[PDB]
Amino acid sequence: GMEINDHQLSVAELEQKYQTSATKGLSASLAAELLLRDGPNALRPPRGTPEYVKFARQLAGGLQCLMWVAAAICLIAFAIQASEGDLTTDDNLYLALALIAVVVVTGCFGYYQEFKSTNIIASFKNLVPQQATVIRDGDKFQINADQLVVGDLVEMKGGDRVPADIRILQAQGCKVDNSSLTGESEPQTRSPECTHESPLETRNIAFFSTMCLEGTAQGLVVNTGDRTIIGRIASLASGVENEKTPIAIEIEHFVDIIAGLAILFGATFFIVAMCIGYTFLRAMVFFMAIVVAYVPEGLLATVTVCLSLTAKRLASKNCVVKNLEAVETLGSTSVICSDKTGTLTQNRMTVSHLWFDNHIHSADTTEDQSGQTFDQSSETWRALCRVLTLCNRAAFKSGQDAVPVPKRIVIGDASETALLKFSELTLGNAMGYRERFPKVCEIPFNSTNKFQLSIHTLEDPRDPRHVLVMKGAPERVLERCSSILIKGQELPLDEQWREAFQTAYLSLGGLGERVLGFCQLYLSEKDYPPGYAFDVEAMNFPTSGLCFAGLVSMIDPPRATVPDAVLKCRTAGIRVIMVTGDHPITAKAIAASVGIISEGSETVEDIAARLRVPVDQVNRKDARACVINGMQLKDMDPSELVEALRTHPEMVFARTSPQQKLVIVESCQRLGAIVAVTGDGVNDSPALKKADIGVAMGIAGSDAAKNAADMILLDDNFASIVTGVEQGRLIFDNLKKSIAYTLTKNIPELTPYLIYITVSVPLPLGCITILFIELCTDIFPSVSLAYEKAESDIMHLRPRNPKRDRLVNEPLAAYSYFQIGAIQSFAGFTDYFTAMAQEGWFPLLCVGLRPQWENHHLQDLQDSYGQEWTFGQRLYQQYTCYTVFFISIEMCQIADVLIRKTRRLSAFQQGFFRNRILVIAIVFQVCIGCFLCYCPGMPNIFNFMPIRFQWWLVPMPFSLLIFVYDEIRKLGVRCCPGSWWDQELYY
Amino acid sequence: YCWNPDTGQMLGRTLSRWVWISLYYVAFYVVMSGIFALCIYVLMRTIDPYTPDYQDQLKSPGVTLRPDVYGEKGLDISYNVSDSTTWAGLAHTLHRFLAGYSPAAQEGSINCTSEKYFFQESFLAPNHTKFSCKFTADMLQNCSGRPDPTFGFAEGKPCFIIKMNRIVKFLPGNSTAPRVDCAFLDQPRDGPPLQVEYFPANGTYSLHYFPYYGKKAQPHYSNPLVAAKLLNVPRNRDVVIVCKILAEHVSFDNPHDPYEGKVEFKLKIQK
Ligand SMILES: CC(C)CCC[C@@H](C)[C@H]1CC[C@H]2[C@@H]3CC=C4C[C@@H](O)CC[C@]4(C)[C@H]3CC[C@]12C
Ligand SMILES: *[C@@H]1O[C@H](CO)[C@@H](O)[C@H](O)[C@H]1NC(C)=O
Ligand SMILES: *[C@@H]1O[C@H](CO)[C@@H](O)[C@H](O)[C@H]1NC(C)=O
Ligand SMILES: [K+]
Ligand SMILES: [K+]
Ligand SMILES: [K+]
Ligand SMILES: [Mg+2]
Repeated sequence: GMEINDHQLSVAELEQKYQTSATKGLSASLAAELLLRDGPNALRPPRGTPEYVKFARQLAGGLQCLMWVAAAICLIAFAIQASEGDLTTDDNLYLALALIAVVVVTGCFGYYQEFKSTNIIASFKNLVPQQATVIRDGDKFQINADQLVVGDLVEMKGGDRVPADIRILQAQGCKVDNSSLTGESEPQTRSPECTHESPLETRNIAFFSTMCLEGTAQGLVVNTGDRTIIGRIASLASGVENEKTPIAIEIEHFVDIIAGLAILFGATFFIVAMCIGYTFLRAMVFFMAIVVAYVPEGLLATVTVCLSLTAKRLASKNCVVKNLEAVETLGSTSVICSDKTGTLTQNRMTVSHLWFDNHIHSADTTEDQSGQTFDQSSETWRALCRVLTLCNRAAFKSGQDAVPVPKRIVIGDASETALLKFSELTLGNAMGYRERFPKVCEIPFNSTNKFQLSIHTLEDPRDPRHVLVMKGAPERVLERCSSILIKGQELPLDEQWREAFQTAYLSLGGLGERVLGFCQLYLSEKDYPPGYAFDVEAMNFPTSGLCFAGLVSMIDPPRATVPDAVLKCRTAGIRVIMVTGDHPITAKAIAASVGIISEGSETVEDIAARLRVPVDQVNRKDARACVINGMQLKDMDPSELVEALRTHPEMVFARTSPQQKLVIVESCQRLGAIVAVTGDGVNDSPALKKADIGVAMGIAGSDAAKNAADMILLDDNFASIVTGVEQGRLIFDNLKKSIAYTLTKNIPELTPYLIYITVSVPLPLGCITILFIELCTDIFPSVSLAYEKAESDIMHLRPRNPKRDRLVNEPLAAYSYFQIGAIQSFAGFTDYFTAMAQEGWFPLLCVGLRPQWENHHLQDLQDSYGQEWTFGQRLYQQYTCYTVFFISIEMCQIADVLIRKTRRLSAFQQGFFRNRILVIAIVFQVCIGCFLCYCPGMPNIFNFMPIRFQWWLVPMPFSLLIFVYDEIRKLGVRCCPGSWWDQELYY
Repeated sequence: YCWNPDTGQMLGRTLSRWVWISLYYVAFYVVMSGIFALCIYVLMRTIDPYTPDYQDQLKSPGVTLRPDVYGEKGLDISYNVSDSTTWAGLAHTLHRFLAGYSPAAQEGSINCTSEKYFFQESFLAPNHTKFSCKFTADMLQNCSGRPDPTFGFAEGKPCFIIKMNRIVKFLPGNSTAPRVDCAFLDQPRDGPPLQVEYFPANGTYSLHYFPYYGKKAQPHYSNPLVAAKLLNVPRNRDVVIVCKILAEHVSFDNPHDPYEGKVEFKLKIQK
């Protein structure tokens, strides 16, 4: 079922399977029957839901389904009192359009968090060829790709990309680029032979969008459109369950807590309201006023704004997000699955070791040449360097003198590419040293030869000799060598040297690297004059008994900042997994090189050999590490996969289908994981989508990855991931300090209306001045905590448990609401009663006064000095309790923001003004509060009165209180982490 | 979604923790309640009994008229001079209003014949308070229920009662006793000015009624009244009559406060 099995079948079983011919192609008719059976050969573009219906849910939710009903209580309270002629209650038209403005701006504060939103299947139609070259009715012509059908007989040639999933029948020196399948850009030969059980390995299958590099081929289309291998890759990319992000679930958690809490409070006092005697057309205008008081309107704002002041900080260190939800995901991530090629690596074949002086010297594999150089004073070495430099046909292009040797562009294959660059580093110039020794002859690397060979005259005028240089497949370089350089001498090749060489070329062969022999020989002037008639195809020169000069080996080396980055993340408790398509034995070596595997860790295939015991006998548990190939995984249950992921802590997967990357990534997510994925290639996209954060490499990234990723490291500096963890743990711990500041004030916003409903005292805090506390004065101070530095060394902490530790947990809410908010309500009501008592109305008088207070028809209400008070003289003072409770709150939202600086330290033992942005928010909190208070026009427009200076002082012991109540608590958990003071009153 | 059962085993923790936390939280809660009450007890220990600290919403007093039959957006007094059971709901609301103004409900006050600020600084009256000055029914003379216990209402020239809003220590001035003067707001181009006649003479309020020293210092003190005998208002027309108080320390130019020194009332005298 869709399993490409056509590589196994014969030529005869094929014209039966597609009713076709082997040299004629299909019949012109049948090429349409299949097209009108299977549709065209292209990629079905999956539209998401439209661009405006993702504005439609952004206006719904737990805080958004309430602020629709309170603007529907405000336009059914500007509607039952405007048909009756009551122009005075445009306090509910001013209160309907400002709440729907809180619906849509907060709706714009959740939609403008999608920067790109680019279609992923945008970049799957750009790796594809426009036209093919087919045969039908035995005539060769040129056709559109989207006209190829299952059974079409196509011709490939190098330079064009492959136009279908095509089983090859004949092919002449044909090679492809299967990075898009393996992530590996090393040519893969193809042939009519069925060289594997899997069609992903065998050579008689060529895949849609694979760039055919060199040669020709003819074969039959076997899969089409989305049925091709690269098409299956696209179906998993777009077609991923868009699970909410970590913070999204946490956002929706406390929304559901507050959405439940706002519906208890207001709707047990609607039962109270009708049952202590208000009518229904009053009792419905208490829920509305309670919910505006309890719900923090501009909370959702302060959240997303905070996320931006991280994202910018991320961008400035060249890490750009694509939606704000990602900016935190790293700090909550437990597991990182990474591609190897051009993710941790440089995807650039480069030199690593060179066997000479019967000992393996370690070369310097870094993109900036930082690390450990090797032994270059050996006279036996400076010959080995003379052979590889000369015997090299690659070349730098003109005009790259300001380019780093690694990042230069070289003509030829990656082998000579590596050596040439290495030659440009140890030597000053690799090209000039090849011209002082001009070349007279050559044989390039052939395959009947299975080596390379060239012969040159010398730079020395006094030396007239001829020097032969050669390189080839290490074993074959030995059996045409009879002498050897050890430390400066030359020695015969006994059976003790033909054993110490077959040691090293198999030693580094366990590090999984390309190995190359090297050898030389100086042709004497007595049988080869300094102008001698060298004739190549005649083959008069000896081509044996040459002086071996030393192996060299090369590998796909890691990036400069990767092995330190990896160590930092496991030091943050994070488990790291290699997930690659590369061959197993390069992978394992790379994993220990970057530090996915730690010094001393063993496979079951490392143990069994040190004990000399077969592998089935090994106890699995013993192994610190394990390695699993593409076949093995497919042979596994997932039941066996978890037992494995459990059993061995350091894991390496390799030769993996892009299909299988995802499996692993979600097979972790099922165990409750927050999963990051870093990647660069077309193989990587589906596990970049499904990952709770996907990261792609900015430069070396293939587009399909980049358009699937949520984060983009522009500079590929992988150690950026560590900075994003730091700022995702920081933002996580810096969001719950801001929320508590925003949430504690919701209690002194609420308690007035409750009292005002029951005790029938005047309204202490009006819905207008509440909306200014929430939507202005305490916006800046709420956000300024996004600039707190950690209290514990955050990178030594394990990553949080994503079930247990939450953003708004039950203890934080209760402490801000019930305790801090109580003191904030007990300053606010201490100020409400001094302003009432110093201006005419004593305490008991307030009880039951509201009905006489809120009366247009009574312009004479005699107070507690008998003084008669007009309705405007009374409502002017109702504004002087709007504006005196309001400032009792603002005085407690300074001591708040200073005890929302620290969760474990004292503000004493770190400091008070260490955050400089915080102390700039406080002076704005204060000075928008005086602007509203004192500015002319404020009493009538915004309902704000120029209060007396003693009414700022009344809530000041209450603020000095709030600070030191939290102070004693912060020390209290320090000196005793165990006892009841820690386990119940911490947040 | 399946089935969503409750969380009865959600005693979030154990019944010893909940007695532990609860008696903590209320130990917090009541401590504050006694600190908050300690404050309002210190608050009601700084206050002064006869004089308010600040009158921040009492610069110019309000002014209020009787009979008070309201409609939407203002005072409206639209009756029937002939028909007698639609001015008996305005004639009785002026009477029962004055049922605390008679010489017997004025048994507490003393006659002031000073006609200047009634300045008192120590307490001589029955039960240690300051003295007041009478205001009686008959002083509105023809608009007091005698000789007119329908208050000019049958004769198309009724008698409203303009009532000031007394204020503690409030000095309106002492060069003159401040008067009433009720006239149209829109002077009609074909009609005449609202010719009107006040009780007692000039429509003033005597200077011996002030200063007010609280409802504790002059307990039985009564506001002085006036009664404008409105003559002109033509029959079957809707006019607007503004009843101001002109004075030294009084204004009537507050566009947010329509009952501050002036009281605007629609009036219709049908036939
Ligand atoms: C002061 C008087 C009048 C009210 C007392 C009501 C009691 C039953 C209320 C008031 C405060 C409430 C507590 C406030 C905070 C928390 C912490 C939270 O993690 C669980 C619920 C819990 C523990 C609440 C339980 C019920 C509670 C104790
Ligand atoms: C106080 O004096 C008044 C005199 O007006 C008297 O009527 C009243 O009964 C007295 N009350 C007390 C408690 O002495
Ligand atoms: C008015 O009052 C002042 C009090 O400051 C007083 O000195 C003055 O004599 C009075 N003048 C008149 C005309 O009553
Ligand atoms: K609010
Ligand atoms: K690539
Ligand atoms: K994702
Ligand atoms: Mg790659």
